[PDB]
Amino acid sequence: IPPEVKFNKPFVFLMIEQNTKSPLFMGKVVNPTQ
Amino acid sequence: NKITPNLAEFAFSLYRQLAHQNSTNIFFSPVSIATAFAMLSLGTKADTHDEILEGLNFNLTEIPEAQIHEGFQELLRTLNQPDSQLQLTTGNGLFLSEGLKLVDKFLEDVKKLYHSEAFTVNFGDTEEAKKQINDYVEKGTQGKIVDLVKELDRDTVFALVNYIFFKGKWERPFEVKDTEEEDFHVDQVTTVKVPMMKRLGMFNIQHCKKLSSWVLLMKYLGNATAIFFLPDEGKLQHLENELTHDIITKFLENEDRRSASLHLPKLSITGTYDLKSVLGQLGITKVFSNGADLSGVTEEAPLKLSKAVHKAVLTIDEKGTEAAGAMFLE
Amino acid sequence: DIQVTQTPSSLSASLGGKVTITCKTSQDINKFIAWYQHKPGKGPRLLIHYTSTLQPGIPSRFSGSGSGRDYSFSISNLEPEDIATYYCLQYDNLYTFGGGTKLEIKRADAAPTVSIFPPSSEQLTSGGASVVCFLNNFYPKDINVKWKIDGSERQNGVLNSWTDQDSKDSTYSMSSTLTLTKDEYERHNSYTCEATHKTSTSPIVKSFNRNE
Amino acid sequence: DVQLKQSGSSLVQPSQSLSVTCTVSGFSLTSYGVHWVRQSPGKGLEWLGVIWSGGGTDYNAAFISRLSITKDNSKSQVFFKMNSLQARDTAIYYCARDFYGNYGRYTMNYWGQGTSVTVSSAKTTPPSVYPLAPGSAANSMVTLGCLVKGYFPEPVTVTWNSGSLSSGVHTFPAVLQSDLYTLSSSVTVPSSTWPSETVTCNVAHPASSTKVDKKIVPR
Repeated sequence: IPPEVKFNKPFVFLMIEQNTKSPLFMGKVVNPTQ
Repeated sequence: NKITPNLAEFAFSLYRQLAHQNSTNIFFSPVSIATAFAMLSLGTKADTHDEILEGLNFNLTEIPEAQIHEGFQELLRTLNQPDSQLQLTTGNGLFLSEGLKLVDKFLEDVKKLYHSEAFTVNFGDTEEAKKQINDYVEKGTQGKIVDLVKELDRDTVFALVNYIFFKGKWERPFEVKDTEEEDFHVDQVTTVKVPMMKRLGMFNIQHCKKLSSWVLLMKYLGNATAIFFLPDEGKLQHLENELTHDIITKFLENEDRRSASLHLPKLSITGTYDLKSVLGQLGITKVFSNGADLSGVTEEAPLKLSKAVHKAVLTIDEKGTEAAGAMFLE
Repeated sequence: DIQVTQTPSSLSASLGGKVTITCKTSQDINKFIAWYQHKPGKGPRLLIHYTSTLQPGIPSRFSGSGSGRDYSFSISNLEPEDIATYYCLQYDNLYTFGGGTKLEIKRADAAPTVSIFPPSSEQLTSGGASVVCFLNNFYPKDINVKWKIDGSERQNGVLNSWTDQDSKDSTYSMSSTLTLTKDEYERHNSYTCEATHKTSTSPIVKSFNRNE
Repeated sequence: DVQLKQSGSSLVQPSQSLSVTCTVSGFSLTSYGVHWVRQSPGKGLEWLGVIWSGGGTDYNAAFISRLSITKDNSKSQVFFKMNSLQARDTAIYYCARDFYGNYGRYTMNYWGQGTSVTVSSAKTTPPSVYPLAPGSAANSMVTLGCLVKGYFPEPVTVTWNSGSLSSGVHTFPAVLQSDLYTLSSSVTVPSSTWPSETVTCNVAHPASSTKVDKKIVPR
């Protein structure tokens, strides 16, 4: 049985451009109802 | 790039400043903020200059200034390079008061190294000056950041603006018909219903002992990837404390995938940041003071920065991600 | 459909002097006029938009003014790097360039050095005959060249070409070629090119005889 | 990082069509309009048309039946097409981009590098090179020349003694003669130097892979 991976609590994320590996954007989600 | 490690550490330094402020959704562009200040540093001298670049996590003894600016030149050119499956654009604009006695070297440097456009603006006609700056940003962000500047002093001497725009499609997108309302745990006792995208598939997902987190790599069509960090119970602070550029590179090198049932919320996030005080806590202070040395911009009269405003907007849905950022210095 | 009349179409200006170009439109363009500098082998360079607004980095030598249908553009303290062709552009209702103003340097008058050349023997074996006249290093650019054969003037078959203003001494040069058939050429004896130029009331005359 | 890059320079046969591509970067075609402009030999700049960010077009009224501008936003390409070309359509064709010109109006800036277009049915043809020496009977200086006749396409290059005679040279713009090009070049040297020392014009025509050396001999 495949695991359930739920992004249903606060989490962090980064968006990376592949050639430069640079961090285009960074964020934290504490509440998606914004 | 010889500056990508520094940009990542600046991302984490600035993130940690923003996370130390109650709890709110955070979203910003490290590249947009850093590019605007690195470009501004060309017009600064002495302590004013060194503080800016050091506040971007450069050691000027280890990487000379000329290498820093060439780093941004190549970075920007690469971000803008032709690409059919991913939309990604970034630009810098310099808006100069008529009859500001501009130092020519500064104009030549920002055009060459930061690819800056340059415009003559009459800030005394405030509605028309704001319209031009907001037009630059609205066209750069393809309609995502509208009316960035609401109030603009009629005695303004110059403004410096960076924008970045990103629109990607997921390599493996979600199906709208599988999105359902599910609980989001805003804390240990409170939940709200949110639209949760769902797919059972083959995902690049790993558990990290240094981070005490699950790590998901979601690839876009073309040359970009999103990385999501899901902290273990009670470990969100630990995750934030341990992020480093070396740790991120290690995850990007792993190409393995495994079956998992993924639940990922749709997101729509907007925020406006006054960065003056947090950049101050990263050491960037003289440029906002009466002692600021911007004599590389003009030698006619003393000049300082009074505002550093960043806006960034994010949409994540079943097809992909659209994001934009703007950095406004005045 | 908006028409734009730019004047003058050519201008000789002194180094350090002032030049003024005007643009008149066929209707009110509400100050949406821009001015461009164009050098050979380069892209047009935006100097001014909205009548009088200089771009960053444009020298204070340049200025523009006007409203309604009447606009002007000026270069003060003319420098060698300003020698170019200049264009106005109305952008109020679609887009219309003025006809251009080619700017050249004023210098002292100079008589041409005139040289005449018979057709080569090589060319004659192809059945044609070109007589060539060089008129070199003169100023100003206005000049008339006449070809005479056994006394009478010939206009058919003459091709002229002028150099741009000389980078060494700011003079002009000109080549005039009279092309005839071999049979035509060998039917006459005396060939003359006559140069008329303001530097002398009398033309400069160079000739040869085919049988001498 | 705003760039407009054009496709290579073309030879078009008379009555046939011209196609030019402008590839852009550093901005999106959904945000800015792209113009097309030509400059004919000895004439001024002439606006031809524009394709707006939204995909609409406007054209110079004198060309409405001849012109087409389209684009592909996702490839960042703009496509210019003109039909029924004649000799008088020989010109350099440019693309250019909208540039903020106040109160919602835009002028042109950020020019492409230009595409030289020649309209002609001529075939590549090597030149004839003819020496110009003064007549048998004719001071301090002496002028010699070379006549470079009947070649296609442009350009030819002329030097004198392999570029050693730099001062004293005039090479004149080519003119059309019998649907082919002709130019001339003069060199002026001290009469103590010629004919006592050799003077040679060197002509190169890259399109036909030809070089010709022609020593100027007294008549």
